[PDB]
Amino acid sequence: SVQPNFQQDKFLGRWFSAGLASNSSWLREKKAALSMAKSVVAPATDGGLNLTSTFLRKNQCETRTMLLQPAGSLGSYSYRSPSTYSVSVVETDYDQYALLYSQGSKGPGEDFRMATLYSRTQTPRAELKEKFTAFCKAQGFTEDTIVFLPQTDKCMT
Ligand SMILES: CCCCCCCC/C=C\CCCCCCCC(=O)O
Ligand SMILES: CCCCCCCCCCCCCCCC(=O)O
Repeated sequence: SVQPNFQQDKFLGRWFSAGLASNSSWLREKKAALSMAKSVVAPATDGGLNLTSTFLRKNQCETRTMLLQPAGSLGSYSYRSPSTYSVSVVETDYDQYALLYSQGSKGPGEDFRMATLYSRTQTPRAELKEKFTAFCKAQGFTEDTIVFLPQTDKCMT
């Protein structure tokens, strides 16, 4: 589902990529080879969101931006990889955590599913990890595919 009464303005700003579950071994392995710093959520010129991710790969800071186009329900977006993917904010309290769920909506990407835990703080919090694990299990992810991403304190400004 999608967060009821979703308020995009309260969702903006700095988030940390704390947890990930995916059914793609290729994707999990790619993510495991890097360390996340922060992500920034900001309104895009198209009415959706820009998600700008900063991370460390081989001790170099890198940034990548993804355009999340509005998908016609608040909290629901579409991403086209330069397959198309639905991206939903399933649950958030805005000031501590957000649970996102993505899956392919067109093309061979339809095989793809991913849950993401974002946190307003970088430091792990057991209750948030439990919430994420419960969500991933409910969405059919196996335990072994529910992982908590290595963080970095670099790249932060
Ligand atoms: C601009 C191309 C996509 C970059 C995505 C940026 C957010 C994640 C940062 C780098 C992780 C690299 C993993 C390769 C793409 C995975 C995309 C994803 O499923 O989140
Ligand atoms: C931010 C959500 C959108 C996701 C951005 C790209 C993620 C798709 C990567 C696909 C990798 C594997 C291809 C799908 C087949 C599979 O499920 O194994």
